[PDB]
Amino acid sequence: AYDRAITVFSPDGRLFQVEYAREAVKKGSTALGMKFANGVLLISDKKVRSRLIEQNSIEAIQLIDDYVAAVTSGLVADARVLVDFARISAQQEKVTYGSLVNIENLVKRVADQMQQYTQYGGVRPYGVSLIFAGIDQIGPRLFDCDPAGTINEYKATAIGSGKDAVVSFLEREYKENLPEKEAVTLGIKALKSSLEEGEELKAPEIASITVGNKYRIYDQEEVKKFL
Amino acid sequence: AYDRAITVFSPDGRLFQVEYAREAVKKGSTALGMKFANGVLLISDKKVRSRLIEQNSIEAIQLIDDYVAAVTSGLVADARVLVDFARISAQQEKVTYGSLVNIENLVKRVADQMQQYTQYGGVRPYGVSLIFAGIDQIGPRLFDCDPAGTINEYKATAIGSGKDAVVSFLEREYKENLPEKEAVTLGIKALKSSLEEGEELKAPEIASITVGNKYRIYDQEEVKKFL
Amino acid sequence: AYDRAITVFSPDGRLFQVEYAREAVKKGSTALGMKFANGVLLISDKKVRSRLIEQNSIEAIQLIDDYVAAVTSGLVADARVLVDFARISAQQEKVTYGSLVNIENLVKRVADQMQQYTQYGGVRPYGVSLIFAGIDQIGPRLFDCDPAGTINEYKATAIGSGKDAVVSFLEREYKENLPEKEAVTLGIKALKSSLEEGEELKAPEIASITVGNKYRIYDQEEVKKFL
Amino acid sequence: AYDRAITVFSPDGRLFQVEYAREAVKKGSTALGMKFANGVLLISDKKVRSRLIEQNSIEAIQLIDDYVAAVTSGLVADARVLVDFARISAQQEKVTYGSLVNIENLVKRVADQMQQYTQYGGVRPYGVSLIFAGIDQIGPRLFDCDPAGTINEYKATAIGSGKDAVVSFLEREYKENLPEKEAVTLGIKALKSSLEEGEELKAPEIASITVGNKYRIYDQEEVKKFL
Amino acid sequence: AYDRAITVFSPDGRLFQVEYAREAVKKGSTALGMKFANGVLLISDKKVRSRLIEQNSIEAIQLIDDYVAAVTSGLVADARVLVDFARISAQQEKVTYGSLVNIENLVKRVADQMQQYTQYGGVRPYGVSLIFAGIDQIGPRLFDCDPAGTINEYKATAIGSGKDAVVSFLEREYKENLPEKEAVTLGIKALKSSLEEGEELKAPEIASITVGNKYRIYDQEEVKKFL
Amino acid sequence: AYDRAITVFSPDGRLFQVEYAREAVKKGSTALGMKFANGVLLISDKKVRSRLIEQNSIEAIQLIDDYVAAVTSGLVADARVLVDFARISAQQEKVTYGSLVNIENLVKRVADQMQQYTQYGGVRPYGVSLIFAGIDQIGPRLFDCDPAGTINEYKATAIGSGKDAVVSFLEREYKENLPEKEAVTLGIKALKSSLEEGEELKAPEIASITVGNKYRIYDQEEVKKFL
Amino acid sequence: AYDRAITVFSPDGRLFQVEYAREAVKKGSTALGMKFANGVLLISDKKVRSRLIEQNSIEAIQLIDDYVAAVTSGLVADARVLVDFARISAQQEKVTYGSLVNIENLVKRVADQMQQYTQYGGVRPYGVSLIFAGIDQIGPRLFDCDPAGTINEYKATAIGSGKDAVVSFLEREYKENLPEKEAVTLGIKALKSSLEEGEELKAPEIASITVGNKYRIYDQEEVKKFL
Amino acid sequence: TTTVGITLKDAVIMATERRVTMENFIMHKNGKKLFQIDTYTGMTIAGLVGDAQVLVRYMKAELELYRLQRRVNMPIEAVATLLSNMLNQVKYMPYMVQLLVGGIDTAPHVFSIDAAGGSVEDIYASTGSGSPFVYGVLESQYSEKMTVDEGVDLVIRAISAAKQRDSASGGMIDVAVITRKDGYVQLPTDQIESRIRKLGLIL
Amino acid sequence: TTTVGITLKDAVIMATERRVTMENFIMHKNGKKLFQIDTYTGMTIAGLVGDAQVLVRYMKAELELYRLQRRVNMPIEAVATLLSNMLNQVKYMPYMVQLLVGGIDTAPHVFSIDAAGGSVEDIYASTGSGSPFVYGVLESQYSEKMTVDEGVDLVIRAISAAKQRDSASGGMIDVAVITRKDGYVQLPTDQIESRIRKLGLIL
Repeated sequence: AYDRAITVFSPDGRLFQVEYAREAVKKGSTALGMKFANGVLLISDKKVRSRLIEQNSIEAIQLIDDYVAAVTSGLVADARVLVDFARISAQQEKVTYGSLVNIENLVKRVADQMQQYTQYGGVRPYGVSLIFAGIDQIGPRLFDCDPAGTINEYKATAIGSGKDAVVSFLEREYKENLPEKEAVTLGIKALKSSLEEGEELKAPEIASITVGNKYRIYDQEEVKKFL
Repeated sequence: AYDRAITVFSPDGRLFQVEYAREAVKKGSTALGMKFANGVLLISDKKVRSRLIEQNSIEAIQLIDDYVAAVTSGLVADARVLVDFARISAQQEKVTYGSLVNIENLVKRVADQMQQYTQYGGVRPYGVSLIFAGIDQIGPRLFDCDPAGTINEYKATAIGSGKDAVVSFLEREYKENLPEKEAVTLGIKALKSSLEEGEELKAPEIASITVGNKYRIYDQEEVKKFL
Repeated sequence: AYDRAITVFSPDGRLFQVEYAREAVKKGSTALGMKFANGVLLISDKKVRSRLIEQNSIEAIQLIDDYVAAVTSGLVADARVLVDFARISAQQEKVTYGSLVNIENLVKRVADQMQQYTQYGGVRPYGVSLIFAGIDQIGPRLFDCDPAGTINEYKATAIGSGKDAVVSFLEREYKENLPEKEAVTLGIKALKSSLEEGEELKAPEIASITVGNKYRIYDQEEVKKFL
Repeated sequence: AYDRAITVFSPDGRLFQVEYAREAVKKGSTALGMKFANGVLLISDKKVRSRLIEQNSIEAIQLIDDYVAAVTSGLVADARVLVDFARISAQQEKVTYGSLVNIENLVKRVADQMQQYTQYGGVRPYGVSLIFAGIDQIGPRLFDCDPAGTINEYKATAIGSGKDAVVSFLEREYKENLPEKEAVTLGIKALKSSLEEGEELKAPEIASITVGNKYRIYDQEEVKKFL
Repeated sequence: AYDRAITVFSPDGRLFQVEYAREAVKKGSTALGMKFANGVLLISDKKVRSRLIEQNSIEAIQLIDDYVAAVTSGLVADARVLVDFARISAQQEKVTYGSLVNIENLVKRVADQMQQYTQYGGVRPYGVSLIFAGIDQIGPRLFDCDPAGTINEYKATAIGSGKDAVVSFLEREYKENLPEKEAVTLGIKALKSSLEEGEELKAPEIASITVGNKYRIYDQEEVKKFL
Repeated sequence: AYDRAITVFSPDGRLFQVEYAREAVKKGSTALGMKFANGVLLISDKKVRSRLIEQNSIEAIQLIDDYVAAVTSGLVADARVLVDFARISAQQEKVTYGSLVNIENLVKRVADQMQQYTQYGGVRPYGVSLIFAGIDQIGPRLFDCDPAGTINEYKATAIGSGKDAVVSFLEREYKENLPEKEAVTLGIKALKSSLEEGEELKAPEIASITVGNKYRIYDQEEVKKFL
Repeated sequence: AYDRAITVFSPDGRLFQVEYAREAVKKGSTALGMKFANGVLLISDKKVRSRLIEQNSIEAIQLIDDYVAAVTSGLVADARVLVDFARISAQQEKVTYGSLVNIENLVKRVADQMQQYTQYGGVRPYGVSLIFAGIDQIGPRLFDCDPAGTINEYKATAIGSGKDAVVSFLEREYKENLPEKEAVTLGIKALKSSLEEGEELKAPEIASITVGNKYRIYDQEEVKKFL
Repeated sequence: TTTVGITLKDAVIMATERRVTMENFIMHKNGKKLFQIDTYTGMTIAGLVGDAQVLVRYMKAELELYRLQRRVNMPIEAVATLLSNMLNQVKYMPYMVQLLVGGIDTAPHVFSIDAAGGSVEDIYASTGSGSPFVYGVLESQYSEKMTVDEGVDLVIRAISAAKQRDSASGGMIDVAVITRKDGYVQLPTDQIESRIRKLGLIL
Repeated sequence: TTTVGITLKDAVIMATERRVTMENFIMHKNGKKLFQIDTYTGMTIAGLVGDAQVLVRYMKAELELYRLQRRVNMPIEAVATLLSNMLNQVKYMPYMVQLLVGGIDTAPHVFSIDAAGGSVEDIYASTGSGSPFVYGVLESQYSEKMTVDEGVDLVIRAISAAKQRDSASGGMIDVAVITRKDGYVQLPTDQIESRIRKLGLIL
C-alpha cells in the first residue's frame, strides 16, 4: 500500500518506487566495461534483431565526448534522454572550464538530475542505469549511475539483467593493468557466463580509449575475432 | 491496483499505463513500409469508409518534408498532433542547420516529446505509433516511434493491428535492394496476409522516394495495378 | 474503476472519459448537412421551445465567416466556447495569410484545441461535436469534429441523437451533385426518419452556400415549403 | 461514486456536479420578468426579513447599466461576484465599442465565465442563475444564464424555487405586447401562483425599461398598488 | 461522503464544508450591535480570562476606520486576518475615492474575499463571521458578513454562539431610534438572555458612533453602569 | 477520517490537523516568563544533554532585538525558521518606522505567517508555540503565539509539556510588580511544580529586561543561586 | 493510515514520514567525530567494497571548505546533493561576509533547506544526516544535522546504524581536551564497539583540523597504525 | 483651444469652443470638447485630442460603474482625486492634456487638473490656448452674486473675447449649465445665437 | 511657493501661502498646501502639485492605517523615515517635491525632506521658491524662548516678507499651530487678518 508514490517511505524505511525503477533497469540487456593499463573499455551485449535495423541507431554505447563515453540499460526512452543530458552537460562543462577537466562532475550533473526525480511527487524517476568511461586529467575513469543517482566509480562493472553474474565473475577473475586485448577477452568471458544455457553469444559492440588517444569502436570483424 | 497512474511501477517493474497506450496503438489500422535499392516506401491499409469522405484528409501517410514522410496508427487525435510536431521540428531543424541533414534527430525530437509524457503525473502519453521514412545525407531511412518513445530504425516494419503478422511475413520473406515495383508487391502481399478470412484487401495508399528525388504518392489507379 | 480520470486507459485500452464526452454529445439535437453541385448546406433540428425565445440566439447553425459556417450538439456551454474559438482562429488564419485559404486548418485549430483536453489531468474535454462547412480555394468542404478531436471531412453527415439513423439514411439514399433544392429535400427526409413515432418534425434551420457566393440562411417561410 | 468531481461524466453521460449547482440555484427565491410593447420588466420575490435590513443591499434586481439590468438566485456569494463581472464586462464592452451595442455578448461574457468553471478540476462552478434584461440597438432583450452557462433568451421566464410553476403559468397565460401595467399584474399573478398554501405574497421589487428610456425601480408604494 | 471537499455539492445540493465553517463560527462568543437615532453601536461578550491578559489585544471590536468598525466570532486566526483585509481595503477605497464614501463596498471587498475561498479546491474558507458598523454619506450602517460571503446589512444582529437567542430577543423587543443609552441597555438585556443558567454576565466591550462624530469605546466603568 | 487534511472541518466543526500541531507543541520542554515592575523576564527548562553541546546553540531563548526576545517549544526545525522570520520581520518593521515602535505587530506578522499555513492545502502548519517578550513605547510586553496563529498577550504564561501545571500555579500564586529577583524565584517554583516525581530541576536559562535597558541573560552561576 | 503524507500528524501528534526518513538514515554506515584540545576530527566506517572502486569517490568525509568539513549517512543520492548545498552556501556566506565567520549558520542554511522539505506536500524530505566539523572565529565546532532539520552542536557524536552504541560509549568514556592521537584512538574504540560479533573493523577514513591549520586526511597507512 | 468653468450661487456653468487642430491648419470647425461625465457633473477638454478623448471614455466608464455599484453620484473631490491618481500613475509617458471637471453634489465646484495630476479647487477656472483672455475678463467682470443668465452671458462674452483675440480657438460656442434642480442641461445652439445677438458680439 | 515651520517650547507652528502655479501665469489664488496628516502632526507642500497631493493622500492613508492598527500616534522620526524610504525607492522617476513634515509626539519637531529623501532634524525650516527670505527673517528675529502668539506673529511677518519680495508666493496666508494640549488647530482667516492688521503689514 506504500509502493504507489515516489515520496513515501515504508515502516522499514524503503523507497519501493525507486527500487522498482531499479527493477526496470534489470529488464535491459547486459553491458560491462573495465579500465586497464592506460585506458578503459566497454562491452555491450546485443541480441541481434530485425536485420532491417541499420546498426547505427541501436548502439547501447554512445560517445558523449571524444574523451567520454557511456552505455545504458533499461527504458530506452529515458536512456536516450539521459545520454542527451550527458552530452549537453559535457558541453556546458567544457565551455565554462575550457575542457572536460574531470569526468566525475559530468557524472555528477547526470546523477543529480536522476536524483531529483526520486524526490518530488508528480514525477517518476528514470528507469535507466548508465556506465560512464573515459580519460581525463587524472586518467582512466569508470562510473556507474543508477536510477536513484548513486555514483560509484569502478575499474569494472556491468549493468543490466546479467549484472550480478558478470560482477560475480569479475569479482573473482579480473586482474588490473591487462594489455587491452587480454582485458577485452576477459570481459568477453564475463559476458559469456551471464547468459542462460543454450544461448549463443552473438556479436557485442565493444569500444575503448587509451591515455592520449580518442575513442574507437571495434567494428564487427575486429569484434568477430574474440568469438 | 497499479495500472492507474503513469508514474507507478508494478512489483515486476512494469509501466502498465504505457503498455495500455501501446494497446491503444493496436486498435489502429495496419501500415507498413520498407527501404530498397536507393530509397524507401510506405504502405497504409484503409478500409474504405463513407464516400462522402474527401480522400485528402484520411491519408494515414503524411509529408513532413519534401524529403521526410511518415504514417501513424492509434488515437487519430494524438496522431495528428504528433505529425504537426514532426513538421514543426523539421522546420526548426532545417533553419538552424540550413537543411534537414539527418532524419534521425527529427525522429529524436518527436521521440523525446512522446517520451516525456510517459513520465509526469497529470499527463497521459500519446496512444500513437509513427513510422518515419525518407532520404537524408546518409540515404534511405525508416524509423518507428512508439508511445513510450523507443526509436528503432528499420529497413522494414509495420504498425497497427496487423503488425505482428506483417513483421512475421517480412521476417521470413523480405530481401533487400528490390527494384521499387517488386518491393511494393512484396509489401502488398505482407499487408494481405495480415487480414482475417473473408476480408478483401481494398485500395491502400502507397508512396515512395528514391535517392535524389522527392516523394510521390501513387494515385489510386497506379495502386489498382497491384491488386 | 477506471472511468474517473481522463488520463487512464482500460486493460482493453479505452479512454472511458473521452467516450463519455462522446455520450454527452449524443444528448443534443440532430443536425446534418451535405455538399452538392457547387456548394454545401446544413440542416439543424430544433424542437420549438418557449415562444418567449427570441430565435436569434438559439440557432445551432452559426457563421464563423462569410465563407465558413458550422453547427454543434451537446453541452451548449462548451458548444458556444467552441464556436468562439472557431471564429477567432478564422480571424488569425485570415490575417496571417490574407484570406481563409483552406477550411481544413481552421478545423485543425479547433480539433487540436479539443484534442489537448482529452490528454491532461485537471481538465475535462469538450462534450460537443461540430460540423464545419464552407467554400475555400478548393471548393465545397464539410468536416465533423468530435470531442476527442477526430476530424473526417465528409460530403454528408449528421451529429446528435439521431446521427446513426441519419447517416444510415444518407448511406443508402444520398447521391452527389443534386441541385440545391433536391438536396435540401433529401436532407429533410433524412432528418424526418430519425425522430420517434408520433413526433412531428417542426421547422428546422437550414442554410447554404454556393461557389462564388456568401451564405444565406433560409428564413422560416422558405423553410416552411419543404414541410 | 461519480458526483464528486466536476470533470467526470456518468455512464449515462451526465455532469452530476453541474446539475447539483443547478440544484443549489433552486434553493433561492423566485424572480421573473418579461418584455412587452416597447420594453422589458423584472419581478423578484422577497420574503421580508429582519426589519433591521436597510432595503438597499438586499435587492435581487441590480442595474448593470442605465440600459441593462438583471436578477439572481442561488448562492448569494457567487451571485454578487457574478453581477460584478457583468458590470465590468459591460464597461469593457462599452469602451471598446463606444456603447453597449448588443446585450447578447454581455451575457456571452458572463456565460463563458460561468462556463469555464464547469470544466476545470480544482474549481467548482457558480451556483447561481441570472436573468438579464434591457434595451439595445435591437430593442427589448431578456436572457437567462444558468450555472452551466446556457443562455436562452426569452420574452419571459423565472428562476429560483418557483421557476417551474411560474413558467408553467406564463406558458399558458402570457400574451405579448401588453401595456406595461397589465403586463406587471400578469407577472404578479404568475409569482402568486408559485407560493405554497397559506403564504401571503409580500412586497416584491419590480422594475422596468421602455424603448428610449432608462430604468426605473417602482418604489414600494407603486408596488403596493398591485397587491 | 461529500463533506470532504469545498467543491462538491450533496444530492440535496448543499455545501457541507461551507456549513461546517458556519458551525465553526458558532463556537465563538456572542457579539451584537444596533443602530439607533443618528448612529450605531456594538456589544461584544467576553468571558474574562487570565488577568495576565493585557486587555488591549482581546478586543473583539476593532476600528477599521475612524468612521468604520467591526467585530468577529470564530477562528481567531482567520478573524484577525479578516480585520486586516478590512483595514487595507478601507485604505485603498479611501485613496481611490478621496474618502470612505460607502461602507457597503468595504463590506463587499471583504465578502468577495471570503466568497472566493468557498469556491476553489486546495483552499478552505474562513471560519469567521464579521459585523461591520459605521457612518457614511448615507448614515448609520451595520452589516454582517458570514463565512460564505452573504452580506445582509442590519440595524441590529448578533453573531456567535448566542446569535439565535439574541436575534430572537431583538426580533420581539427592539424598537428603532432609541436614544443611545436606552439602546445600549436593550442590547445588554439581549446579551443577558443568551447565556446559560447560573452564568453571570461579566463586563462586555461596547462602543458607538453618532452622525458627525468619531468612534469611542466605553471604558470598563462606563460599561460597569449597565450591569 | 477527517484528520488528514488541513482544509476540512469535522461535523462538530474542528480542525483536527491544527489541533495535532498544537499536540506537537506539547512534546517540547516547558518555558515560561512574566512581566513585573518595569520589565519582563523569561524562563526555559533544559534537561541538560550531551556535555559535548556547546551551550550556545541549544538556547530556547533567543534575542530578536536588543529590545525584543522570545522562546519556542515543539518542532525545533519549525521553531528555528520562526525565530528567523521574527528577526527579519523586526528588521523590516524597524526600517519602515525608524524603530520597533510596537512589539505587537512583530508578533502579528509572525502570527499571520503561522496563520496562513493552517489554511491552504499542500502545506502543513508550524508545530511550534512562541512566547515573545520585551519593552516598547508602551512598556513591558509578553505575547504567546500558538500554531493556529492566536496571539494573546499575557503578563505571564508557559508553553510546552508543563504549560497547564505552570499556568495553574501562576493562576493561583502570581502577584504583579514583584522586584525582579522575587519574580524570578516565583517563576522557578512554577517551573519546579511542573516536573514529575523524582525529577530534579537542572539549570534553566533565564533572561530579563527592564524599562530603559537592554536584555541580559543570567549566566549559569547567577542562575545557580536560585536552585 | 497516516504515515502516507509528509503533512499529516497522528492523533499522538507525530510526523511518521519524517521519522521514516530518520529510519532511512539508520541504514547507512556509522560515522563519528569529536573535538579536542584545539581542533576537531571525524571518523567514518567503510566496509571495503569492490577493489575496482577508486577510493576518491567513496569518501563519506567531504571538505566543504579548507576550514569546514562533514560526513553523511543514509540515501547516498540526497547525501551528495546536501554536501553540494553545503559547499555553495559556504561560498555565498564567504563572499557576503569576506570569510566563513561562523560555521553555525552554514549549518543553519543546510538545516533550513532540509527543514522545508518536511513541510510541503508533493516533496519528500532528505533521508540523510550530516555531521559538520571545523574551525571558525570561535574555535572548534561539530554539529549534527538530521532529516527534520534539528541541529545540535556537539563536541562528539556519531550517525548511522551504530549511532546509539557509539554515543553510548562516548557518553561513558569520552574525556575532553585529549591530544589528537589519544582522541582518535578513543574514537576508534567507539567505532569498534558498534559492530556485530565476528565483524572485523576494516580501515576507516579519519581526518582532522587544529586551530590555525587546514584539514588533512590521514592516509590509509597513518590510519593503519590504530588498528 | 479654450475652456471656461464658472461657479455661482447654486449652479456651475462650463463652456468650450468647437475647433479641432490636430495640425496648424484648423481642420474641424465643429468638434466636441464639452462632455457629460455623469448626471450631475461634466468635463471639458483642453489638450491633445486622442489622449483627452480616451480620458473622457475612461471617466464616463468609471463613474457609471461607480454609480451602478453604490447608487450614489460621485463627489467632485472624488472625481478629481481619481483623475489625479490616474494621471500621476503615468507621468513619464504622460497624457499631454489639461482637464477641467466641474459639477454640483451638495455645493457646486469646478476643479482644474494639469497633465501631472494637480487638482485644486477654485470658483472660476479655464484651460487651453486661449485661456489668459477669459481669465482676464472673468477677473474684471466676475462677481459671485450673479444669476444663471448673468453667468452664461459672462461666459459667452469671455469665449467671444477669446475667439476675437486668439487663433487656436474659434467656431460656434456650446455651453451647458449644470445645476441641482434641472440636472445636466446643454443649451441648444439657437438660444446661444439669441444670446450672442442680444449681447451684440456678432460680426 | 513658500512654507515655514517653527518649533518653540511646547508647540510647533507651520504655515504656507495659497497660490498655485502650475504655469507661470498664477492660476489659483486660493489653493491648499497645509495638510493635517494626523491628529498630532501636519505636512506642508512646496513642490509639483500633482506629485505633492499624491504624497499627501498616501501619507494620510498610511498614518491612519498605522494608528488604526496600533492605537498609538506615529513618531515624527517615523513619519520622516517612512517618507524618505518612499521617496528613495524611486529617484530615477522621482517626485519633484520638497516636503516638510512637523508635529509633536513627546517633544515638538519639524523635519525637512528633499526630492531624494534626505530627512534632517531642525528647529526651524522652510521650503519653496520664497524660502531664503523666510530663512533670513527667521535667522534674524527667531529665539527659542518665544510664546505661541510671538511665534505665529514671527511666522506672519516671515510669509509677508516672502510675499512682498517674491513672485511665486502670494495670496492669503493660512497658519495652523499644532500643540500637545489642544491638538491640531488651524487658525481661522479672521484671526489671521486681525494679526496682519495689528502688525501693520497690510496694503
